[PDB]
Amino acid sequence: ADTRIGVTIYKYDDNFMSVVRKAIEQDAKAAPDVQLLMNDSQNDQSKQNDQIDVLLAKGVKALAINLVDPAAAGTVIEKARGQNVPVVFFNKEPSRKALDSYDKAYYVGTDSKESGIIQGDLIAKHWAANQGWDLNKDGQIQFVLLKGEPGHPDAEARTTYVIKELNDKGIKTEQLQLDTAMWDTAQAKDKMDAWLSGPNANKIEVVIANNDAMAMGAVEALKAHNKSSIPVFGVDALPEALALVKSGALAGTVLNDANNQAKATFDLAKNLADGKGAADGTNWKIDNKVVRVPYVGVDKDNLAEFSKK
Ligand SMILES: OC[C@H]1O[C@@H](O)[C@H](O)[C@@H](O)[C@H]1O
Ligand SMILES: [Ca+2]
Repeated sequence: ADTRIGVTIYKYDDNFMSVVRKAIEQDAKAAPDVQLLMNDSQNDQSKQNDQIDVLLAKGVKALAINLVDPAAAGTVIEKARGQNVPVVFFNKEPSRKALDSYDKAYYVGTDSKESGIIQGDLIAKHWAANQGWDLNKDGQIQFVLLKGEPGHPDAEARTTYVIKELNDKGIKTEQLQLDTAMWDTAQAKDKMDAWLSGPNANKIEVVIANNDAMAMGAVEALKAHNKSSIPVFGVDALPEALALVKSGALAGTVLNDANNQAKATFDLAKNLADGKGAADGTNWKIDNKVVRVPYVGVDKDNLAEFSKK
């Protein structure tokens, strides 16, 4: 009969989580016996905490949680523990100690650092092919970086590894500006606008963003100042971003595989909800209760296999 699964999305207007949400819903359409209770946490862990309580009260057989605050996994785990309900965390990764505290806690996401490394390699590649980009000809990349949420595993790894990778490849970098834009387009546009209206405006050579949404805000600000010749790099390969890659407005991005993260999340939840063991009848590779889906770099050179087909 009807298996109830509760799902929380940290914020429905997050561009990337918007794609993941729709894929989950689509995947559920195909499980006649399952009923999905979806909630928008409106970027507030307090609101999400209340939402979970409501869900548990409604007798869900499993929870699929997209945390507002990664540090709140213990809180959610104690709530789930009380009903001996399995919980599948996704996209915001909880601490390993957190995960180990409960036999029915699982995580579905990615190897965050890998996206950092891939982006670094794309920049390296394009920098090498465009010496015109070294405006002051010092052989150094004068960059600005638009960071996602502080403390967010993806934001921390992407920020560290894009620079580490460039430096490991023999490319020297000089940080002109670094600020968080919390994964949002509007805030990124305002930050970049500020940067283009200050003293360092003419020193900027490359714009690095932890995600596509922030990358798009930077593009708009560049355009407003007639500085469209400055390259921008992002992460996620959102359909909206692929068009900018096509256009030349974006230099490169990285596919964060929304469809397989959605599918893995749903399969585990359903199996656990059914009392069946997490990967049962699936090809997912679980490694100490975690599933990681690979990242893939994307630029003009291999666009044609991601772009509309
Ligand atoms: O947790 C939310 C964030 O997750 C990242 O994986 C993604 O790159 C960002 O755009 C944002 O969606
Ligand atoms: Ca330079």
